Amino acid sequence: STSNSFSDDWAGKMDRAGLGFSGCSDGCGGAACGCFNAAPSCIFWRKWVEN
Amino acid sequence: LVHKPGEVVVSYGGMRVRPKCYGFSRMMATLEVNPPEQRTGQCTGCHLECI
Amino acid sequence: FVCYKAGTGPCSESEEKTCKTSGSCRGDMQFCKVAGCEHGEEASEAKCRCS
Amino acid sequence: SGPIICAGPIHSNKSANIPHLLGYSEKICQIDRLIHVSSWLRNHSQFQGYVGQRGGRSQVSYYPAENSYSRWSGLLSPCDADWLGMLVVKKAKGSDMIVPGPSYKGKVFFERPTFDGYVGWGCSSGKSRTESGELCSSDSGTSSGLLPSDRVLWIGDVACQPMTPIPEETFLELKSFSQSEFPDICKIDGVVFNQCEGESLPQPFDVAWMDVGHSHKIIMREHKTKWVQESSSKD
Ligand SMILES: *[C@@H]1O[C@H](CO)[C@@H](O[C@@H]2O[C@H](CO)[C@@H](O)[C@H](O)[C@H]2NC(C)=O)[C@H](O)[C@H]1NC(C)=O
Ligand SMILES: *[C@@H]1O[C@H](CO)[C@@H](O)[C@H](O)[C@H]1NC(C)=O
Repeated sequence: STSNSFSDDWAGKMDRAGLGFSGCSDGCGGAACGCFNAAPSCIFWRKWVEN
Repeated sequence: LVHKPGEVVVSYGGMRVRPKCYGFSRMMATLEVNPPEQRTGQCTGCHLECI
Repeated sequence: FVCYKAGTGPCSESEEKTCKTSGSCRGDMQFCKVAGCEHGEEASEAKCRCS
Repeated sequence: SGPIICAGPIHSNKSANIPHLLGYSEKICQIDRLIHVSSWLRNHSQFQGYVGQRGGRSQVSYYPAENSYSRWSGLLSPCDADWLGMLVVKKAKGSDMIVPGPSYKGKVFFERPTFDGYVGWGCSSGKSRTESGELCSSDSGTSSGLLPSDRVLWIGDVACQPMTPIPEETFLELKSFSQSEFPDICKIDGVVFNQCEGESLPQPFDVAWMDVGHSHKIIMREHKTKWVQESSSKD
């Protein structure tokens, strides 16, 4: 059930950011994908709205 | 090999830049203050006539 | 706004007048926002804390 | 996590000499023993004594109290980057403001990355900051000359890395885009940034930033990062 996708690095802890949804997705593996193992990589993403 | 994710590269506006240090901290700054103070309250010179 | 020195108690009139009138004082965010504040941790033997 | 190479020395005597080192291994070893902070205190702060006995760089406290980069021992602090010759540390100028919020009572040294570089702030021998940190009050616990690792605070979570020079056009475009995306900010620590026809009272503002080795910093709100190892020999 872990949905808190904030490893003390995202910009969600701001006063001008606003509202959003902590989502995540999967990635690929290999030298071209960014890692050194043929396994899916954890890739987090955060979206919000501005004015 | 030391335990670290390695070097980090950030892209901004389609351009990839390799910074020296990456971190999030606070900093003293200023804000924009508009003191209009009734710029144009009410002032007009006109007249009325009958036809 | 009430001022008081830690360990000693209420300060005299000179320091509180300079804190309220000049603007080079040191207080919380409210005092820094309504009147201004200087927190450059300069050389000073003591400072009357206002809150 | 914890240690990287070894623990901290005992430092039985009062003040021990600091031999010069060239290899990366011994420099990392002396960084893990909190010797670089002692060297900085013996260069400009004239502080006699060592700090962080048997504590290492892992027990260093932080202001946000939730530092994810602390679990990654491979990341280098800005002080370590200055010790490695990457950047240049600036002296403690009285015209610079320090962001309040942490309790400096009982602390001996603390660093704060400013907008135009990196500055440090410490006290002399037998003194320590107060609850506000404006002056260095006397402390009985600082008379022994050995201070634990919890008395060292690092304002903000920031890590450094080797960089690559970039042309001036890209930097100018980035600065223009940054100053266009933030029309409310006018001045940062007495540095002209935008045109507002008037200065306002200081107010804290949380925003990320990055350095490219130039004079002023570049703040950015929306940014996408990517961690690559590349299996470099320097690591
Ligand atoms: C702190 O002071 C030491 C002592 O002088 C500095 O070490 C010198 O560094 C220069 C630069 O390479 C050498 O040429 C000298 O031989 C060193 N002196 C020694 C080792 O006694 C050091 O650079 C200063 N700064 C820091 C950040 O440590
Ligand atoms: C370091 O220890 C040596 C050991 O004899 C001695 O000179 C002294 O205790 C210390 N040196 C200092 C304080 O300069």
